[PDB]
Amino acid sequence: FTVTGEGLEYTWGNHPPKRVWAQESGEGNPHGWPHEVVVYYYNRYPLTTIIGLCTCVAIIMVSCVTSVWLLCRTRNLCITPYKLAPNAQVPILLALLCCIKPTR
Amino acid sequence: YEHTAVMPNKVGIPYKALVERPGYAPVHLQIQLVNTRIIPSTNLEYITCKYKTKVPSPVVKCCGATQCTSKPHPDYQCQVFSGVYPFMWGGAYCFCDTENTQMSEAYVERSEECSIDHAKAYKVHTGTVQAMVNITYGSVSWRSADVYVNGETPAKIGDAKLIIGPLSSAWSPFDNKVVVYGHEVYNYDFPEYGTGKAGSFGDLQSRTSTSNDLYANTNLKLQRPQAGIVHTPFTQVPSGFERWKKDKGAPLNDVAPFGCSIALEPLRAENCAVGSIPISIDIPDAAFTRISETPTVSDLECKITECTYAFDFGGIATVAYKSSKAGNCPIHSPSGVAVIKENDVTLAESGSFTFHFSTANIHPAFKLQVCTSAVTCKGDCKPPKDHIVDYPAQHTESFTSAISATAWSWIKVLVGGTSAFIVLGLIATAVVALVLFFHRH
Amino acid sequence: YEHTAVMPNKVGIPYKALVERPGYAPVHLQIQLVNTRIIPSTNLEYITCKYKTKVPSPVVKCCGATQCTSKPHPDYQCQVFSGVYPFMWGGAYCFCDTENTQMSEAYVERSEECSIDHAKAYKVHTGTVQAMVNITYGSVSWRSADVYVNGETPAKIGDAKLIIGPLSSAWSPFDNKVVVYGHEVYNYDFPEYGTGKAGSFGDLQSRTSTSNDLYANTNLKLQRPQAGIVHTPFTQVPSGFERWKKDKGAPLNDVAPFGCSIALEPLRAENCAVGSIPISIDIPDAAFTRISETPTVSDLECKITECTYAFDFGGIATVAYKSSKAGNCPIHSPSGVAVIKENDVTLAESGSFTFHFSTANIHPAFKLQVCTSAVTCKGDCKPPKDHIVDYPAQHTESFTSAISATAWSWIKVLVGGTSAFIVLGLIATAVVALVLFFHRH
Ligand SMILES: *[C@@H]1O[C@H](CO)[C@@H](O)[C@H](O)[C@H]1NC(C)=O
Ligand SMILES: *[C@@H]1O[C@H](CO)[C@@H](O)[C@H](O)[C@H]1NC(C)=O
Repeated sequence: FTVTGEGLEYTWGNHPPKRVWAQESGEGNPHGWPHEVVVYYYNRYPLTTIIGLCTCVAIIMVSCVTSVWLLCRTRNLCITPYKLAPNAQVPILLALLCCIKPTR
Repeated sequence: YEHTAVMPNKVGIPYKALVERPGYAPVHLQIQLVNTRIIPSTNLEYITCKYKTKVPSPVVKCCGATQCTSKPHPDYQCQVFSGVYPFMWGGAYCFCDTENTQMSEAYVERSEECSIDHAKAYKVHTGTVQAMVNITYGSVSWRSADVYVNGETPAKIGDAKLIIGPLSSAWSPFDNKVVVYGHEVYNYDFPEYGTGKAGSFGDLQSRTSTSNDLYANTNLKLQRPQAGIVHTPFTQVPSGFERWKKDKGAPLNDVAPFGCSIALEPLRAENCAVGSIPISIDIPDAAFTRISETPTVSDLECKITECTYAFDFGGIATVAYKSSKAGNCPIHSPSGVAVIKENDVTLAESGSFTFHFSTANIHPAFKLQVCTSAVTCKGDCKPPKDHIVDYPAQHTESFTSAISATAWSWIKVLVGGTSAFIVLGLIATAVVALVLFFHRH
Repeated sequence: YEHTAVMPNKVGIPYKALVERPGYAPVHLQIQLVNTRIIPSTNLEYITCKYKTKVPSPVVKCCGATQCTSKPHPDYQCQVFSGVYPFMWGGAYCFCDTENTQMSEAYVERSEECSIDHAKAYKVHTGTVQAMVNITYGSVSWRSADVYVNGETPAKIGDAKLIIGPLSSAWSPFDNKVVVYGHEVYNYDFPEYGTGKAGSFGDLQSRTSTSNDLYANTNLKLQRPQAGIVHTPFTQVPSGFERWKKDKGAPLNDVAPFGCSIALEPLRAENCAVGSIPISIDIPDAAFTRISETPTVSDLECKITECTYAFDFGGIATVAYKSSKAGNCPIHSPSGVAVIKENDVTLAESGSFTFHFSTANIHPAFKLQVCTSAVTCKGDCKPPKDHIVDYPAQHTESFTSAISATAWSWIKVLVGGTSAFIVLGLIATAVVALVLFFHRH
């Protein structure tokens, strides 16, 4: 019988009813390494950790993709003025940061 | 002095609060429910039981036929059968071969067990809710009284006045129609009186156990006697009450949610945890002491020696303590992080006392008051063991209870990294749009 | 057959219909509702009356001092007055100079007038609604029966099933707090048990008429017996019943809207003319008659002979009928424009009979069915010249009643003039839009 924190009352035959409560004592280490962290919370709250993990991978994915898109956009908007004008000097700071090939 | 609060509708566990009148020593009260009963207003629609199909001795007339007549009896049946020719002991009985007729009437009535066992059909309404409350405050010992849980009716518990109610939730375990049998109730949709359905629950419907009127639909056909013997053979649908007893549902005593037993004499729904109750208690002014007579505590620090977030009081902490004078002082933690088992603590001059508590947090950062002075206790709890436990939880869990100060650190670094990449991209757009849109001309 | 309808919850107005089950003569149905008994479920909370202060004999202990306990009594005082020299006839009653005791016990309890008068306070709930109804159908005479107003109750009125569906509106004159006094009720909130305000209403609060507990709260104070005369001088607020009688509000029955009168012993509001009632009357089939038996009526011509839109039936008209054979007809208008005084007309051949009717429209257009036939007749009515009268409104007014058929003409010609002028504009724009733009081209 799956006994939750709210408790379970079971009656067996003519015996008086017995109430049992399941204290939140799972496996896993709440501290320490990430794998033990995730297993402790999965045993504590299975559905919550699954949706939480899915949300967190989702939010890091969208943020990382949007960031790289923003960055590569800026990279283009940095090089293209110099790209188009091959005969100018490409400032060293721009050269190393919006990292650039030296054009002819 | 009037103090208001909200207390969870959970019977066993006491509810501790510290009513505080500025200028007086804060007096510590305790409110413990011991009964909370949902009493619905009910009326008896009818009662049902096994029937008895009594057969009057049939009348048999020789060389001639009687007729049937109707009498005001539950499920009365008459059927004159022709050419009976009965054969009693000591010879045949009725002279005339053919032209012999037997009346053979039956009728239905309450069995001799109705008075002992009988289902009772009830229609219930919203009704009232009342409870038995146990109060302590200051030096006054525990005093109990019965109160009506509604926002208006007060109760003079000892010398304090107490107003409890309403329940935050109007839930009751009972549907519109219920049936009580023995000592258990069932949420059955019983047939409205006078529409019994010949053998499922309503086949005998007597308004009261001793009511002369009676409704009965046992489908009492009356078969002819055969082979020249004297008897009244009938076929009849078996007792609806018996069928109901065999195919009885799970009783509401075993199926009701929130865990309340059903008691019977007023038809209570006893001790189930639904929502919370407001509390409005007027403490007598004579129970408040002046501050000057009570110790004032300063230069406090608390150090949680041990703590495991178990259901019982699995936390021991100590408090470094300096006072104004010796005496007895109450203690309390307002927040829901931890519940303190001790109520008052004796305090020397410049001692250090200990208290016990129960918490649900991995990291129980809670505030504790000792005679109008707060201390913050941080600690770091450790998992309990032994799984199933017989006693209820003494604390209330919150959503931010299981986060263990590395998981916090992880969601911190994750959101920080995510925001940092996003904001870096934003600043990148700013600088490119600055050097390029402007600052090339 | 079953006939369903709806009806004004009015008290003297008869409700007239014709049941029409095809192939039979129409049959005339009359329902009259003679009281409207809205019965609210109530619980007595507490009763109250004038207090009376019994001052038991004082204890005069001479030299020395007694002390007195708080014996449990409503609003009990007991105060020892030290330094008394009670000076009776034939000697002073004590041999000490000073250091004498005068105990001054006071105690308050219900007066004996509480037996005969008491403002008992209830708590109103939704309750049930029922009514006494009077039916008339066919040639059967009047048949009266009380009826629960709820769809779920057969209420067999004679030989027909009458189901009166739950009252359209659920309005009740009574709020949740009502206090009954004598022959009247008050829609007054009452400070309930133990919340007695100490002097306006709840000075005394007794749970029932003969209850041993009494929540007196009357602010009894005791004073020093002056100048050594034995007596227990007590000063306190006058009775709450006094001020409640003097500043008593208007009784509910004098304020209850919708002409709602109140009766007492069930605490019921009668004749309460709010909203409407559904009706479902299942008439016997035997009261009908085959259409082929029924007379033919033809070449009907009805003429209004004088009408005046009075409350009472202030219109007389004549119908010229030609007939097949002697027999009865019902005459009612299927529409609210008229109400016909005459239930049935039992009619010979080839003749011209007169019927009375009541209406408020100033050109009635009743379509009145004599013996499953039809005839429509109209004409002018004039103002009946009385101002205020005491007969309630027999007819129901609709908005399209007062327009005098010149004002109808006036608004018609006005609305036509606006619409036609705009249409003339629209035609002009189109014809210039094409003749002048596209044809020149
Ligand atoms: C109130 O609590 C005290 C102590 O827990 C107990 O002795 C007493 O029986 C309780 N009251 C009732 C009515 O059970
Ligand atoms: C029914 O209506 C008739 C109409 O005259 C009246 O005489 C009779 O009293 C009414 N029934 C009752 C019960 O009052």
